Amino acid sequence: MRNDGGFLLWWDGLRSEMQPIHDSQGVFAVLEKEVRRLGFDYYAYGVRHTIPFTRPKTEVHGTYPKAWLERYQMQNYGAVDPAILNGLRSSEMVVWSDSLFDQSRMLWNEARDWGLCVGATLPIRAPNNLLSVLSVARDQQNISSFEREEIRLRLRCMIELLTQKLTDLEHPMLMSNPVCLSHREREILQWTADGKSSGEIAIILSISESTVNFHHKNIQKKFDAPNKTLAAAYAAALGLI
Amino acid sequence: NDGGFLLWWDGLRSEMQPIHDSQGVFAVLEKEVRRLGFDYYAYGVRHTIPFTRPKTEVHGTYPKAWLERYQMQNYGAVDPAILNGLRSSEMVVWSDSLFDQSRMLWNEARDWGLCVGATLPIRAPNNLLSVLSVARDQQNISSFEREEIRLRLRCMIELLTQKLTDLEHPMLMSNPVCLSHREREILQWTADGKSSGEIAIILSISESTVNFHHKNIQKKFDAPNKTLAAAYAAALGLI
Amino acid sequence: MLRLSAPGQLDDDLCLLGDVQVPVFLLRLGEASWALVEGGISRDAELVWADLCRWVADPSQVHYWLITHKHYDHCGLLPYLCPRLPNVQVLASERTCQAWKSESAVRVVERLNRQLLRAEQRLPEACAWDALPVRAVADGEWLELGPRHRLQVIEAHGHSDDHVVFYDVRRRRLFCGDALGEFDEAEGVWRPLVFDDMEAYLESLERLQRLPTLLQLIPGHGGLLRGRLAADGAESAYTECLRLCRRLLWRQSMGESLDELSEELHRAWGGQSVDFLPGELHLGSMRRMLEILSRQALPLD
Amino acid sequence: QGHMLRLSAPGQLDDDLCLLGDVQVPVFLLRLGEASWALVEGGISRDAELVWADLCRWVADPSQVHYWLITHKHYDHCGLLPYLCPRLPNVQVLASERTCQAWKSESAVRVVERLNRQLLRAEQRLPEACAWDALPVRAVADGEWLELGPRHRLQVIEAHGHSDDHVVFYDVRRRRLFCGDALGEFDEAEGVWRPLVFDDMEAYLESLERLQRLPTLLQLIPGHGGLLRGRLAADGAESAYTECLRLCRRLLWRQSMGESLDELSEELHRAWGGQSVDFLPGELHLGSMRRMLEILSRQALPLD
Ligand SMILES: CCCC(=O)N[C@H]1CCOC1=O
Ligand SMILES: CCCC(=O)N[C@H]1CCOC1=O
Ligand SMILES: [Fe+3]
Ligand SMILES: [Fe+3]
Ligand SMILES: [Fe+3]
Ligand SMILES: [Fe+3]
Repeated sequence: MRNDGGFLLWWDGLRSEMQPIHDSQGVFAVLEKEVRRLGFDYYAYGVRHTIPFTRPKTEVHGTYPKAWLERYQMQNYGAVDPAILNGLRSSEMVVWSDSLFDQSRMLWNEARDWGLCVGATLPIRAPNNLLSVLSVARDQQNISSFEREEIRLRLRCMIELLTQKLTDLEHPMLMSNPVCLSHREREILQWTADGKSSGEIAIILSISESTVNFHHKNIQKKFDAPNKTLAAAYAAALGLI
Repeated sequence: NDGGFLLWWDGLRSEMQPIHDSQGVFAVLEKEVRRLGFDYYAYGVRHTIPFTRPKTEVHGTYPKAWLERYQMQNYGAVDPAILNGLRSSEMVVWSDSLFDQSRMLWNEARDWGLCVGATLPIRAPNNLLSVLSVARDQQNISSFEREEIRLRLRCMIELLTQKLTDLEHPMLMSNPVCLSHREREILQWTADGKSSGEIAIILSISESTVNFHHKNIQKKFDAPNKTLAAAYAAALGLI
Repeated sequence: MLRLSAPGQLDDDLCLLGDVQVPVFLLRLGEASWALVEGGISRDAELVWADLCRWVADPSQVHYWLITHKHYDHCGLLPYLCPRLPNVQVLASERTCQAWKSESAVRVVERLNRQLLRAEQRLPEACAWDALPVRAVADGEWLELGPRHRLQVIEAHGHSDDHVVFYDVRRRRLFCGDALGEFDEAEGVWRPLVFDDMEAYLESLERLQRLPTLLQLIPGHGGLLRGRLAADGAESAYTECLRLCRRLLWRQSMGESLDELSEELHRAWGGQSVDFLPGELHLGSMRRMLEILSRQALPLD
Repeated sequence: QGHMLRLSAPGQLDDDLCLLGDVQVPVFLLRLGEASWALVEGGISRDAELVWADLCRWVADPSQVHYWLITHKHYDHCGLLPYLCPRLPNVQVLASERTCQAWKSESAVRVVERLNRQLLRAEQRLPEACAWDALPVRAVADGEWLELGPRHRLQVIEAHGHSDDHVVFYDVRRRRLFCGDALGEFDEAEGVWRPLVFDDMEAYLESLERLQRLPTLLQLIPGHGGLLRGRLAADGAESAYTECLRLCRRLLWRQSMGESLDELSEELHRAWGGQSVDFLPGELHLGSMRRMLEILSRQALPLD
């Protein structure tokens, strides 16, 4: 590499610098280096899962003050944090602003107290329907528009490559829930999630109904589910069917 | 002072925001595609349901006969360039190895001159799979242009999906279903494995009311049971 | 090397005809189809037709002639060679054609071209200006010149009120004329040539930065540039234009006149364009550029 | 005050800032309070008796000089310390740990002493001097806040590149930046920056990058030439970056034609050396040109 001569040079340098990395800590380290190269003090990377639908998991990892992470998870501010929730509705970057936080005033006041006075947040959706988010923050300088665009671009590149490398390294934060379905079980679940009954699946797949119900039992066992509704819903949410 | 690419980005944004009709958006897309050096482009939207026969709508500038053939043989189902987006967000350069599983599609596309090309996937904020392809006939993709392209295509598909959603295009539209907070919360609980009685207990209402709400939801989804309703709601990002 | 500079074939498809100072460019669209770019001067027709003979077997297969703008060093061959390529469509911006239609502009161009002949050279045949095979083109118009030549036109006002440039998208090759300036052969940087409007000049350089990364950059003087020089050509031209702006404004803040820097710039630069530009006109053009800059430059506090 | 864009005259420069000595190698004086003062830049040795005189016009007591900020180790920015610190009992010299330890390395102090001793006026009589390792020094770090005075809170910023120890001082209240040679030598005749890369070009450019990010500057004070103001000081860092890359391109082009480093060194000397004849022997200026050209040829990005 990340250098000066052109943006494409920085892109290729970042790629080559990140290719040999076999440890997630070093990946985050390169990310932090480039973030500070951009001009901000702290950064953060958040993963919002789709389930449980009532209380969806929102994991976070970054370089905000650890006391702020204590408070953030203690009061579970991550549930209704506008910077993250924007990604459910837009592919655009979000620059932190008072108007944005009119809904969650306590979180914004506490973040300002911890120095997170200026910042921005970029969301993206992984190909497995996860909501990944990359936030940057500093204390004293507001974001101008030209820097807004510069950031938007560089952060997009960085979060894309980061999610790619973290999927390649099978990080626990992104692993969500490791579940593998067999071809037979996956197609049976595809048919069930389309509304077909056990007997209709038995007819279609040219197998017995006892076999189909035993496959349902196995599938429920994998999802730790009590019935087929939970299994089908979580599979649809996780992109397994 | 931070890259001449920013000039192109801001120019594209300024050119595409004042447009209030999708025709002009696609026209600007073709403008930039041809400016890069390719002949044709395409934009595809793969929906998540039906899981067995997923909808794959398309709009672009390939020969109309080739699209007729494409939909006739439902190539949208097992098109590798599209299916890459289900498991990866990285760009795909067209190559024989990519099409070894669907050789007929690749052979016919080559017959149509679509000999060189690439396809970039992205996930809309509504669990839809959008994809942007570019293609030419005679010149293979060089390396530095490979990366430059990749970046430009990423930017363009991002802004295109944004502007088309803002323009409420039918290709991006999905099955229109609206749930109230109460019924949506009931479905959230059901899709989490709760039974009728457990939901009635939690929401402090009767079980007859909960089963009547289940009937309402299935009636809207044209569903035979609650499994289909829950699965389609999860797939559509409604819960 | 890093700079190509010689008459003849540039790459697998193109040729540079005539003088590298006032060169013409030849596109081989197909087996039996050719096109031209830049109108050059009258002083080089005697070199044109001949050196052309080495590459083209039949002159009748020239179908297009592209002109960047109306300056004498990029247009003065219409009387010389146009009559003998009957199936040729000159393609030019409305400004350029209308200038060709005016008597005063053609008189200026004819005088400036006459100022460059040799005491032995005799003038070949000539034709009229309003009788040219002209066709108006527009900004962004796509020229399907050949099966492997799809070039787009881009309006690059600034150096003049009509300058336009051509981008081959397939080879990422940009013919820019003077919109970027005069390439310094000794130092490797750009010399601004703002002779009409500075804001239009800078905005044109911007719009050109929006193109894909360039592999080949072809101005009106010097030849062809490859590698980094072609990539950041517009960026560097913009930077050097602003550098000259700053120099002029600083010198003016110390109580110095435009004449000072005009004479200095003549001394330091005119040596490059002595073969195709009377020195007095070089000084006058330096002064014109400095006046435009002093008029449109951003002040200081 | 003044309408001008560059203040280059000994005397008062601002409500709290004065320039002392020769404008070529100035020493800047800050009034922290009624009886508290601070110095910036170390200047050259032969100006000792001059600076002192000027200093005494402003400060009624030398004991009120409490701090002395130094940018880097080069001879032309710390030659006054050994001669004038004995007269400033209450002074703390503030410099980077690399600079502070340089004042301990026999060889570096010998180089400093030789180069400063070579710039005397015929029969100049140096005043007594104290040891370099005896100076009242307190090392500083990157990003430290120096609580000089109630209305003087200056931040330290690492500006490596020009040297392996260069640092700069940002008075954030007044958006004032003492930048030393981190941007280079200002061309008084043309209004542009002359790159002064004498250690590492990557670090030089990265430091100029980081400095571009500071709040818009109102006062830009390099080690030579005085004080810049207005738009000239606002975009100083970006302009230095641009001029450095311009010289890079020029060097690379001249090499693509088959030139040597020393040809362009001679050219750059003939074009620039005239400004620093009073405080820099010509041979050392030519050597610095050759060294910067070496570093640029090594670390510049080729053209292929
Ligand atoms: C996952 C990203 C969340 C994030 O950046 N939150 C910021 C917003 C303001 O205070 C915070 O903690
Ligand atoms: C949705 C777009 C998919 C696409 O353009 N695929 C390409 C691969 C080769 O022939 C095609 O049709
Ligand atoms: Fe011209
Ligand atoms: Fe010209
Ligand atoms: Fe120095
Ligand atoms: Fe110095």
